[PDB]
Amino acid sequence: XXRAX
Amino acid sequence: ATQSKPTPVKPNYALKFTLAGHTKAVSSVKFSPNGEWLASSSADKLIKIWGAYDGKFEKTISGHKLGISDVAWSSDSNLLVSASDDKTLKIWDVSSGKCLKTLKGHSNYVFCCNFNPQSNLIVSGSFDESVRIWDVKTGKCLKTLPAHSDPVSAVHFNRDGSLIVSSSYDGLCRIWDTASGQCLKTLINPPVSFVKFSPNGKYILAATLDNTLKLWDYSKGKCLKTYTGHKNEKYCIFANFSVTGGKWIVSGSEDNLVYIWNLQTKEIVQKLQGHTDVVISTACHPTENIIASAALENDKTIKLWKSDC
Repeated sequence: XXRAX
Repeated sequence: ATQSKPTPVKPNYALKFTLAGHTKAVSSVKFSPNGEWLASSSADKLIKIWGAYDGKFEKTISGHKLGISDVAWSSDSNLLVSASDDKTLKIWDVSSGKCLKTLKGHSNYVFCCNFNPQSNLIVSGSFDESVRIWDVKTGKCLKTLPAHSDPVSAVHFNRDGSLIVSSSYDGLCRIWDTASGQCLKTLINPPVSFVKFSPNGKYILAATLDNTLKLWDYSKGKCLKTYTGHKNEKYCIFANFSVTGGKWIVSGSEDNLVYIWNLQTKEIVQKLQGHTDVVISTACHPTENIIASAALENDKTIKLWKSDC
């Protein structure tokens, strides 16, 4: 991963 | 011209080690409270443990079914908790790599997680717009808070565990009473991409997706300091208080640099160059002047930097 794009 | 050398200390962080091994974007790095280890999480569905001082690879912890957005250590450095796109959190025994519990309840990606100081509870934030409070011993969900109206970007307990701060893409920061799950305050609007309590108990540091970090007095609801000069318009980038030497604010940036500001003056005192993608995560060592930084897909490495001050 959600945070990693 | 006598001339001396200015007196106010500035950091001199220099690159010491580059930690390679993740096969996809790194998401989060955190130092163990005992100073011995660094944990990293990745879109590759793995957690890796590394020596905090020498960057030596120690082990991989696997088990999640999809990528991991965050990890956090227990106070005694024995446990980790991870937040995954698989809609679960997992609690891990670091020494054995064993999954002790799987925490099920969220209905969308789990994005952020943290233990309380006592480490009997975990807090999680999700794309499902809720914050959940979990019992560590049983793995059971104690409370679900209807915290936000968009994905929750960060969750953090204060230094005695009595409060939780949450942030969201909805543009809000909220403070919650742990014991009751009641909302004590709403701070309010660009998306709030990161938040945490200050080590001195009084403030929260919040990042917004308009290239701004702000230090808030949460009681009074007032913004005491603003930190700018970096690029943060897209990603949920972690920020930190560095307190082992000089008093700094540390953050990654979408221009591939680590930024370091003087907390009081708000001046940029260093930019650390090296990464070849967005620096999504930074962490500050609990006792030594050491920063860990991690980057996205084009880079996939963690870097350890050390300073005399």
